[PDB]
Amino acid sequence: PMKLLKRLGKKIRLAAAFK
Repeated sequence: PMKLLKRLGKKIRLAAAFK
């Protein structure tokens, strides 16, 4: 589901921006 992919992507991109 797209709405869940937002929640998934948020953690992924946050970790991406982290470093």
